[PDB]
Order: sequence, then C-alpha cells, then structure tokens
Amino acid sequence: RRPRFVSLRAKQNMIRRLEIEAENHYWLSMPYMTREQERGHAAVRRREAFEAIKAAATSKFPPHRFIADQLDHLNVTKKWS
Amino acid sequence: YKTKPTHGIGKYKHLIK
Amino acid sequence: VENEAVAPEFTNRNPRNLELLSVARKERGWRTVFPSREFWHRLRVIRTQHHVEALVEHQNGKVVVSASTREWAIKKHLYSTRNVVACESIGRVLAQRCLEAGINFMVYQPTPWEAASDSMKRLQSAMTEGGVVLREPQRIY
Amino acid sequence: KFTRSRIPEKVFQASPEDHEKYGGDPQNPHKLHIVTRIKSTRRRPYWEKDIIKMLGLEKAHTPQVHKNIPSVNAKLKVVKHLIRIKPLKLPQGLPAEENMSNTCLKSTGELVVQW
Amino acid sequence: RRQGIKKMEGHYVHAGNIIATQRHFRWHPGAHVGVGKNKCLYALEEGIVRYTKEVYVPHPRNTEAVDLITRLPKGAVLYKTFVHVVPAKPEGTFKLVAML
Amino acid sequence: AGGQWRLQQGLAANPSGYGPLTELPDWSYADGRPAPPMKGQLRRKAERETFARRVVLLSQEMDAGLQAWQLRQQKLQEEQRKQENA
RNA sequence: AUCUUAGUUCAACUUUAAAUUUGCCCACAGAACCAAAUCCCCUUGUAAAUUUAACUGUUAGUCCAAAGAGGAACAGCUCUUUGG
RNA sequence: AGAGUGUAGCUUAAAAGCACCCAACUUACACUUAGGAGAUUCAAUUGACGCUCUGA
Ligand SMILES: [Mg+2]
Repeated sequence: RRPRFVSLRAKQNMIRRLEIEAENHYWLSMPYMTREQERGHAAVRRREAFEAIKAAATSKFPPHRFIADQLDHLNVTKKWS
Repeated sequence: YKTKPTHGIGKYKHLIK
Repeated sequence: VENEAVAPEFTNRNPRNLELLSVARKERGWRTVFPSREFWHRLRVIRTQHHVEALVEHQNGKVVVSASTREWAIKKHLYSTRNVVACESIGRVLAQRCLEAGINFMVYQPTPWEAASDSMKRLQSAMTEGGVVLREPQRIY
Repeated sequence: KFTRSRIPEKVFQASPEDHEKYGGDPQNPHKLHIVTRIKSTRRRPYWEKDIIKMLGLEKAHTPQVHKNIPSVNAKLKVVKHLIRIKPLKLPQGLPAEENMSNTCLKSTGELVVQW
Repeated sequence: RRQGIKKMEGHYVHAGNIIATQRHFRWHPGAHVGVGKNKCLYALEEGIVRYTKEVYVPHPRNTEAVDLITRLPKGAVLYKTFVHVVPAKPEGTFKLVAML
Repeated sequence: AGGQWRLQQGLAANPSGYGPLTELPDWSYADGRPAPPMKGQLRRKAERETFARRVVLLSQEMDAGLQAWQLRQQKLQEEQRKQENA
C-alpha cells in the first residue's frame, strides 16, 4: 500500500540523469582562468550596462503634446456637401 | 571561530590542574 | 608676480610634524591589557642581573634612543651593574641623549609593585630632573 | 534542517580514467560552456530558482553560452543537477564580422559557418 | 538580546559606531576601539575594522586575571581576540589662508 | 521517434529542429523567383546571429583579460628591478 | 500589544506613481573562551535595489523531507526551526 | 701516544640570557629582590693544553 515497488524503467531514468550529471562534474574540473586572473576583465562592460540601466530609469517623463492632435478631434463632424 | 584554522587558540582551562 | 606660485595644498612629509603640534593620533583603546598604548614615545627599563638598559621608543616599536650599560663608554664608571647609582648614571645619559635627539616628552608606565620600589624611582627622578618630562600633552581635537 | 549544499572539491577532480572517457584535455581547456536546462526550477529551493534566472536559463532546453571561469562555475556547481554542460567547439574559429548572420550550432556542440 | 558582532571584518565604521555588543569579553578592545560600561565595543576613529589574535597581559589592578596568568607553565601565554580599526583619513591638511 | 539515434549521428533530436525540412524555403513562385522568407526562418537567423555575437564577445573578453594579467605581471615583476639599482 | 485570540492598530508582505544608484549571487580574509550550515564582502552572472509620495488587502493555514522539545523512541499527537 | 677537539653549569652573543648566593619580606620561605661572584684555554684561520671518549 504505502510502500512502492520501484520499477526498472524508473531505475533506467535515474541512471540516465546520474550519467548526465557525472559528465557535468567532469566539465567543471578545468576552468580556463583562475580566481586571480579573471578579476576585473568584465568591469568595463558591467559598468556600461548598469549605466544604461541608470539612463533608462532616469529618463521617465510625460510625453509631449501637439496642437495637431487636439485639433484633429474636430474631424468627428466632417461632412460632404 | 570554529570553521577556521585559528580555532582553539584561546584555550587555557586545560592549563590548570 | 609669477614667483608667488604656491600650492593651495601644502604638504609636510615630516614624521613628527603632527606629533609635536600635539595633533597626531595617539592609539587609544586597549582598555583591557596593560600597558596602555595611548602615547607616542614610551620609556622602558630592562633590568637583567648583568646589564640594565633604558630605552625610548615610538609607539610602533621603533627604538628612537637607547642607554645601555653594555656600552664600553659607560662600563668603566661602575664596579657592578645592579646598583642604584648605575640606574642614576644610565638615566642621566638617557636624558642627555633625549634632549640632544629632539625628544622632550615621554611616558613611563611602571608596574604597581615595580613602581613603589625606590630603585626605579631613583631613575625616574633623575631622568625627570634631567630635562625630559614623563607625561605627554593632550591631543588637540 | 535542509540547507544549501557545499560540494567538496574532491569530486571536481578529473582522473586519468575520466579524461579519455569524454572529449577533453587537462591542459589547454575550453573557452565557453554551452549549457541547457533539462529539469524544472519548480519543486527546488529558491537559491536555485534565482541562480537559473541569473544564468539566462529560464526557458527549457534553449542552449545558452557562458564563460568557463570559476566565478560562473561556482554558480553552476549549485544547479549542476538541473543542467547539461557541454563544451563549445570551434573547429573553424570565431566568425568574422562577416559570417555572423550565417552561423549554426550542431548538436555535438560545434559552432560552424554556413551550415 | 542580540549580543553579537554588528560590524564585520572589512567594514567602514565611523566614529562612535558600535562594533560589537557582548555579554562576557568575547572580543577585547584593540587599537581605536573603546569599551563602555556594558562591554560594548565602539569605534573611536573613523576607518576599517579588522580582527586579530594577540597576547593577553591583564591589568595588575584586576585580580581574577593577574592570578590565573600566575598559574601557567613556563613558555605559556593566554592568546585572545581583538578588534581594531585601522584609521582611513589623515588627521588634517594645511591650506593657504592668507597671502601677506 | 529515434532521438537517441539522431543525436548519435550528429543530427538534431527533433526532425523539426535544424535540417533541410525546416529551413529550406517551403515554396517558390511558378516562374522560378524565390519567395519572401518565412517568419520562422528570420527569427532563427536573428537568434543564431545573437548567439554568435555573444560567443565572440565573451571569447574576446576572456582573451583580453588574459593579456591584461600578462601586462600586470610584467609591470609588477619587472618594475621591482628599478629598485635593484643605484 | 490589546477585558485580546470570531476583532482592531502598528509592523512584515502586496500594489501604483516618482527620484536616485547600486541591489542579489559570491570565492579569499574574518566572527570564544565554554554536525548540517549561518553571517560578511573584491570579482563574476545579472537588473535590480534603496528612497520618496499615496492608499487598501492578508496575518496567527494544510501536507511532505529534515533537526529538535511534549506524548514511547506510539498513538497519524501540541509546539519551534530550514526547505518544498 | 692519539680519533671529535674547548662560552663561566648551561645556549640559536657578537664579549650575551637563565638559578644556583645573600638579606626585611602582615596569616613562613620560591614571588616581590638590598646587594655581590663566575668565559673565545695560549702561543700567531691553524697546533697543544682541558673533557665524553681510544690500545695500554
Ligand atoms: Mg561582498
């Protein structure tokens, strides 16, 4: 009832995932740089990206308003003759 | 601290019979 | 006139400028361990049974002057090295050297029992009357 | 209680038996990781949902590229069980400002030009 | 109650800011770190906090410590932790005030 | 459904992935002139282009970081020789 | 916290508008004398976070994994904590 | 004869540091000190007169 009877298909699925993650273990035991070599190599891009975020956040303001848009509303009574 | 190599440097009770 | 070109930020690389103006930071704190190190130039007297040495040293461990019985120029005027007169002579020499070295201030931090003893009181009085003072100005915040 | 897991470094030590089992090499490692998500963020702690949201791995398989530097590996060692990492292979070199719009990534992980 | 560190290593602490609130003397004061009546540690001089391990030489005026150090073998020492503030800014600068 | 076999032969697991089926133009005009490409092809070209640009950008940054480290090692290991004279 | 636990107020969380610039992750270093992990930040992946103006609404939930205290180490048992 | 070869009892001093000495030391004395005593073993880096030791 409460206990189950783990099938063979489930074992094979679990072994598939175990193998994938063992490959993941392998592809992470060889980094291109070290802790000290990497330090700073991305500073310029990070600074520029955050400055882009800042310039976006500090640009909010109401949109312009044109006389043409206001006077176009008189078209709602345009007639032939 | 406990998770540092300097742990157990302040011990003195064991230095008293 | 062009020759009046002055930096509006005058520097002074002297290592005792703010020291002598009584504006340099004394290292406060350490309120749980004697000796306290809220000073600039500490005096220390080492008394080993063979030789006695009186030294004046900055807060950072740098010895600025010394007066040791190990000196051959002071060995001769002594039949021993533990006499009170030995302390008197070495303290007098230390005071003379301090005066000639630009140090006219000091702090002495003895130990209660070692302070009560008259032996080191003799040296303290001798160096005090020598010209140096055993107490420093207050920092001027 | 249930807590973050600090994986001992001993596991991340390729052996002489592992090296000839996958197409890798101790010396001259590989620049970029191509990473895909093969598991759900749901049913997992928030300190993995956030990591996945940060590596750009929000969508399913949808491969994405990352540097092979320890600052990113530290993040991939937390989500290593919800991702497949393969090494990008460049047997024709980085493309030029021409051939950027005519590239292709094959299932073996090789980036190539003009299919 | 919250009797623990409140400024950790490598933090910029201004004058008067409390470094650590404690019950017993877990962290002894060091350079520029003053103590209050309740053993709180506070930063006397603006700067950066560091923690170190040093030798302990209690006041002879105190009694519960001057005697225990008297019960220790040759070559023994009581080491203990200290929290210092390396000051950051200099005391002051000199600027032109009058050209006469 | 042979995704295992297709990936074992360097093909896409999904025949609707990348292949002649999905990216060749589905039609031309009767005369012979080609047709305005399909939206899916445009979107896949755009996404592959962005993938390539990201690849080149990250690789360039890593190489430049290695070169910067080389320069710093030079200017800290050799400028100590300037203190070894006089 | 409440003559209070069938409710209210404050906080925490949520929402909108607005201002600004750092927020999260995070190695090395660091946190006491008397096991899991936690705290703190350089970088790095990211694009969010703080602040201001203005309101309402929810609040003492169930189950599962785990560590504890109470009832056996049980009674599908009351309670605290990390996660889902 | 002769193999190592030698700082006062001791050593990591280039003429150094440690208790052995003594004396007043509230509930004894070591602690805290009043004060005093011990070597480059010698002739000009090399050899012997001293030692654990080597045949006698
Ligand atoms: Mg940090």
